[PDB]
This record gives sequence, C-alpha cells and structure tokens, in this order.
Amino acid sequence: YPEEADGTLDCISMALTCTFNRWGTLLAVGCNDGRIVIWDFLTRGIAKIISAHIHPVCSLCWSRDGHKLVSASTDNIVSQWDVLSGDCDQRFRFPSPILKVQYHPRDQNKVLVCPMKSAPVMLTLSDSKHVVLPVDDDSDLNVVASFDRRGEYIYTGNAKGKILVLKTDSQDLVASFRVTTGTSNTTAIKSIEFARKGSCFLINTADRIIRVYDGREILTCGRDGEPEPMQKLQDLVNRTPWKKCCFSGDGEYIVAGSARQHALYIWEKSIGNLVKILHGTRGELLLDVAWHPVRPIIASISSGVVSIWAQNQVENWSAFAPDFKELDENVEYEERESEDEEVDVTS
Amino acid sequence: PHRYRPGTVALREIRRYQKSTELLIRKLPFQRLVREIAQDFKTDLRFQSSAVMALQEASEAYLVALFEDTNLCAIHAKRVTIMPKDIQLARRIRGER
Repeated sequence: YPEEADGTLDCISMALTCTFNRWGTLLAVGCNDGRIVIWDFLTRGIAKIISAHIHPVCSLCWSRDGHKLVSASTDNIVSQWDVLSGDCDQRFRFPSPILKVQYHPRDQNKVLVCPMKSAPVMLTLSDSKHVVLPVDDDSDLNVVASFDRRGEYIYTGNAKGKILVLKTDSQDLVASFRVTTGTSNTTAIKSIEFARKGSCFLINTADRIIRVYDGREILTCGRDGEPEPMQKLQDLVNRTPWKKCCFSGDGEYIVAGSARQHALYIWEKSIGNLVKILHGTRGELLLDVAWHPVRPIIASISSGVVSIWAQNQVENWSAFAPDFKELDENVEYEERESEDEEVDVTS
Repeated sequence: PHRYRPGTVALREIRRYQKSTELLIRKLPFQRLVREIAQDFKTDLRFQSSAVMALQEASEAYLVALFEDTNLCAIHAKRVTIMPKDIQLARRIRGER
C-alpha cells in the first residue's frame, strides 16, 4: 500500500482526467486540446495517441469488453473510440455540457450521462431513445446519479439532500431519504463511487464530510428511511474541502484527494482511522486521482504531471529462499556424524 | 610609469568603505537569488520590495560580522591573509555548525 515517490510522467503536458479498465494495463490520459494519451505500465510505453478533438475532454469511461471508451467535451459531443487504430464509431453532437459518463457494467449498450443543468438521462449507443429518469424537484440544477456495482439499480443525488433509487431500466421508486447534514442546513452531493466487491459506497458531501453507506442497509431502509452511516470521515485540523474520492481494490482503503494542498489521505473501511498522508510537489493543485484495481498504485493528475506511487518492496524479494534461516551467533551442532496421490496433471 | 606598493590601495578603500554606508551588493542579482531559493519551497510567490531590502541588509550585516571574526582568527595565527579554515574555525567556535 503506497508509501513512496517512485517516479512520474513527463510525456505529454496538460493532463486532465483518466481511469482504468477491469485489468489495469493502460492509462487513458485526458487532455486539454482534445487528446487521449494511452500509456502502458508493464512496458512503460505509449502505444496509441488518439487526437480526438480540440476542446477540453472532461469525462471518460472504459467498458468491460476492452473496446469502447466514451467521452465528452466543451465540443459537447458524446464520442466513442476503439484502441485498435483509433476508430471513432459514433458522434453525438448534443447541447447542455457534460460532467460524467458511466456504462452499465455488462449491458454495455446503455450508458449514463450527466448534463450540466437538468437530470441525468440514460443514453444508448445506437438509438436516440434516451430514458428519462424522473427527478421531482428539478430546481437544484446540479443532480448526479449512478448505478450500483452490478448495474442492478440506479442511485441518484440532488443538491438539496434527498436521495432516490430507481430500477436500472424501468425506474422503480424503492428508496427515499434526505441526508442528515447538520441540523437545520443540509448540503449538496458532488460524487458517489462504488467498489469491485461488495455494495458499500461513499457520499461525497459538501460540508467537508465524507459519509459511507452500504447497499443492503439502504435496501432495508427503503422508502422513507433514516440510514445511519457506517463511517464519518473528515480532517478537523487542516480544515480541508474535498475534490474526488474513490475506493481500494477490495473496498477497504478509501483514497480521497484534497482540493487545496496536493495531498492524498488514506483511511480504512473497518476501523476508520487515517493510515498515511501522501505528498508530492508542494506547488500544485490536484484534480484527478486514479486507483489501480489489482495492485495498489495511485495516479495523481495536476499541472499535466501524472505520478506513479508504489512501495518498492523494501522488505525484500523472497523468491529464492523460503529456506536458509539466519543464525546470529556462530551456532554449532557438529556432533552428528551421519507415490501417495494422483491429481489430474492434465487438468 | 607609476605604481603603488601593495597594501596602500587596501588601506585606502578600507577608510573609504568604513565611511560610506549604502549597499555593496547589486540588487537585481540578489533579488534573482532570493527568488531562486524561494522557488524550491513554494511556487508562484510574490515579494514586496521592502522584504528584499530587509533580506539584503541582514545578509550584509551577517557577512560583515563573519569577516571581522575571521580577521581576528587570521591575525591570531600569525598570518595576514585569510584562508577558508579560518572561516570554518569561526563558525565552529560561534556554535552554528
């Protein structure tokens, strides 16, 4: 779990956002002049440079099949690409600029797109049959929504504080609760993220407090519930507001990045204490933080600089010697003078 | 031709620089030095001019005091010249190293 500086990337400036696939092999660096730089880990090389647009590419999302990205810009085009040769299959010149795109994890014909002002409405790939997700109040002008882990539901979030849950395509109103922010003043939501094992999730509020909930708990709560949080996270010393949160590779180590100071904070899901504060160049302002799913190394995007933060295996490599244990003083023991199992190898 | 013997045009300019009191360090190289070694602690800083003047006066006074005590060490060692082991001795004795 990351503890070092370990190197960085001076390859292409003006980096803005990135994310990963299921496997953690490439790195889709979003750029300001409408580019997606793709860099490799195990070979440390840049395979394909898709010069997509000229406008700031804001959101990105990989799919499960390993073929279909989706993005948008101030070009305001819901684009799509393929990593074989840079094949822009579709091109949706749309109004109302975009913040976040999100697939269904296995029914990858359905993508979920957040506009600027009104409600997120589920787009598709081929047809323009967008499925209207009914938000009641509509006076908040910034409403964010997402799936669960398996794509089995749709979770939403307004700016007042009320949370609604719909079915993934037929929109069953099954859960309704307003968040318990302060006493008389509630707050808005800025992101909600999800793991790769389990249905725990975080609520990135805007009174500098992260709140954590589970899916089974709110499905037990349901309509008109008061779900208490699993965990309440903040930092009262430095008085820090938050920018972007995520999860670990197992949903245990919450990695939330700052919005003032270029620093990472890492918690535990179970206990809930801070474990390590990371640092870097003190004269930057951090925007996007990427977590790697199968091997805990973090990426940090600020000023076009993307950094690789490993832990170097300082303990040692122990590939050769499970044997050969050490004797400190010269211990001597020089008195001494001197077809059971058949497992399918072809399996 | 006309030349002085060495030491004369030391003792004059010693009396002259002990009379006159202004700067003795050209201020734009000093301001670029301050911005250089303040770059490494925080980026995009912004100095007022009086702060640069204060740093200049403090560093000038520190170097003058250091050269007086170095001169004392050099006259003590029955030499006249100054060698860098004298400066290292003075900062060893004063308690800053």
